[PDB]
Amino acid sequence: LQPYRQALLDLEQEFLGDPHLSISHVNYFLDQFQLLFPSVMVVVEQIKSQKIHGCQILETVYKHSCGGLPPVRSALEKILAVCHGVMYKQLSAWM
Amino acid sequence: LKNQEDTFAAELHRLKQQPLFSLVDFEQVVDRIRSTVAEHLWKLMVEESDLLGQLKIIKDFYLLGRGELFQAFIDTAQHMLKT
Amino acid sequence: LVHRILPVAASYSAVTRFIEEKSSFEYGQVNHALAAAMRTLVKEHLILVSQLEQLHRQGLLSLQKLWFYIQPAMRTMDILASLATSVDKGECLGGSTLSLLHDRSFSYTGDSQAQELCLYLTKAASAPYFEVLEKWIYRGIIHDPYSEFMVEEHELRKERIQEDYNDKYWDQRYTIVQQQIPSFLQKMADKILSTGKYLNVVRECGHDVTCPVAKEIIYTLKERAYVEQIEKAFNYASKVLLDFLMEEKELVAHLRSI
Amino acid sequence: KRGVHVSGASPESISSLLSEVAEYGTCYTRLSHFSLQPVLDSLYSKGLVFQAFTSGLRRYLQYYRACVLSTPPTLSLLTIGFLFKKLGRQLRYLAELCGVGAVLPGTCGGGPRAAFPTGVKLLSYLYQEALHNCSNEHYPVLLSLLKTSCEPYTRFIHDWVYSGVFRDAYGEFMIQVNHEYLSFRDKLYWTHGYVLISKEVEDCVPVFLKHIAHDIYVCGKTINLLKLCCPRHYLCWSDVPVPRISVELLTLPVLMKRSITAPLAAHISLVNKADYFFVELHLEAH
Repeated sequence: LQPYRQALLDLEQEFLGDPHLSISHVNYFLDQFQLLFPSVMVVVEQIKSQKIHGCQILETVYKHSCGGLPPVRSALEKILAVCHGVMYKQLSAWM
Repeated sequence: LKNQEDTFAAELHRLKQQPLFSLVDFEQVVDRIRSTVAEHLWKLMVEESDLLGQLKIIKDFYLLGRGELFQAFIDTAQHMLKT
Repeated sequence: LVHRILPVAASYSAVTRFIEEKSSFEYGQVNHALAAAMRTLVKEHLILVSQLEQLHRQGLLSLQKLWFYIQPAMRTMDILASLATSVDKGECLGGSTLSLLHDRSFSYTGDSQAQELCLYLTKAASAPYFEVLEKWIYRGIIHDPYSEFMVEEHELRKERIQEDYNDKYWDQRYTIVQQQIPSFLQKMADKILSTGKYLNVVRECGHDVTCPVAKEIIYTLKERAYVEQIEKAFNYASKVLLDFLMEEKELVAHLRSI
Repeated sequence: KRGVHVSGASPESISSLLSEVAEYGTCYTRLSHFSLQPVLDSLYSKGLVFQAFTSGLRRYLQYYRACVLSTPPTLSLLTIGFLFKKLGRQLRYLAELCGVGAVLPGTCGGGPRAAFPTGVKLLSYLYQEALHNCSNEHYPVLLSLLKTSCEPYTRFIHDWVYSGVFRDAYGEFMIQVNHEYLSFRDKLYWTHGYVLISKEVEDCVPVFLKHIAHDIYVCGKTINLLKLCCPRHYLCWSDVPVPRISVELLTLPVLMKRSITAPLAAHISLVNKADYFFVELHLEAH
């Protein structure tokens, strides 16, 4: 979610630059996240609803890694890299 | 036993750093390491703690491979075991 | 923020007063060295304030920056002010203000920012006492112009002369002091008195009890080389003791003729 | 400070954003007090290891203050908070790690005043928290604190391993020494000895692992014993030549830090061979 933070930041800078900016401009510069955020919502929602346990979250995100939205795919891929971090880590002691 | 612990830690580290999961290189590292350990493990048991002798003793005693000793034991302790 | 910056000034003026009052001859040789190595840190503080003033000249320093700039020296000055207060409070002089410096070094054992300061003060302040101990260990002389050294020499010749009624040399001529023991040499305290008292009964007779070598001694924390030094000198001196009592003032003929 | 209801060009949202930054501020002030309070040279309640902990914490606080300074004076209102979010959550976590920071969260009073562990309890608590929170972004801070905090116990180990000297002030060190040793006899050692392999039942698996818990005691009493008897060729007090004092944020797991403490075994083995009962004292002859 960090790039959303940075996007809003750059918006405030440009609004400091110009004192009369339509809402449509904000709509544009933020319209790329308008699609990514709903996609990630179901990823969290299934975990909450199904009480998904342990590594099964890894599968849960992997099955949505086949999303037909390239930005959503890359975004979720980052998360799976992070969680593969911990899985590899627990495997790094027992093995 | 050999301290390739650090080396495989480095390997697994690079595997962390890779962005997208590659089953092939994961399989490679676990197997190659599983050859430096899971396979080299075999040589360690069979050589460091020789299993040939252990199996020999097992057959010699569990399976009456020591005929003279077991026959003599029967002969000497006949009455005690009989009671 | 001013009030939160001000404790370094309260820990500056009190620090200076200690250095002025306890530089006089009366307080003893080690209390001189403690303030003499403490004034150098005041020089370095002044050096810091010079640089901060230059940055203030260029309009490139603020109060909020000065806060972070002065933090490293605030701790040093706090340690120095507390140590000065304790040394004043206990009326510690000689080795009583060489034990306190050794204990405060243990007090901060993990810090390493105030610790290094405390070891530097102890290394600086132990230079005269270890010189007196080197003199005592390697020759029978105890210069000790002020009453600071743990071993003391009473002029008990006045009563014991012509006949040594009391055997003063072995009994009550060269004796020990209790409160002036450095608290790190306490394990060797008796051996030291023995070490030099043994020397004296040959150095008094004209025959010269010289050491093979007068190893210079200095304080060190975590290292007990002085401990082995004291044993080394004790061993050799105690060996030359038979190289006197059987050579000059020969005992064997004296016993035969008894 | 807040503006409620009527305010000068400050709709409520501005106050709320200021309120999160305020949460960070309160955590800074409380944590700064907690660490700032120095030993004072008479800190009986806490231990030497707690004093080391506070020193290391202050090191972090100084760095955090430096970043706060490094913030540009001219910066936009939202951008300040967005810039400092990560450090804000990091610091609030660090606060909750200590009882004081956890206490006065804003959701509960200052009444609880949760007891902060001290000594081996503190060291072990830190290490279990390290295992619990190994993988998260916050782990470097814990590693740094632990590295600093362990040093006192390493030096205690050194003093009663390479030497036999017994030294402590508050007796937080597990192995306890008493004056009944000084009577120098056979009894009075049912009274002297050491606290159990675990401090009471609280073992430091981090430092001792339960492995060197007994071995440290054994070598300590051994070196102190033979050394008490007389200077011998192998040791003769400190005459032993130049013994090294020794004693992914971690590519290996955190439990491998035992490797750093491994070299103690060397002196243990040399002690057991050098033996004191058997060859030195001729126990078999007795």
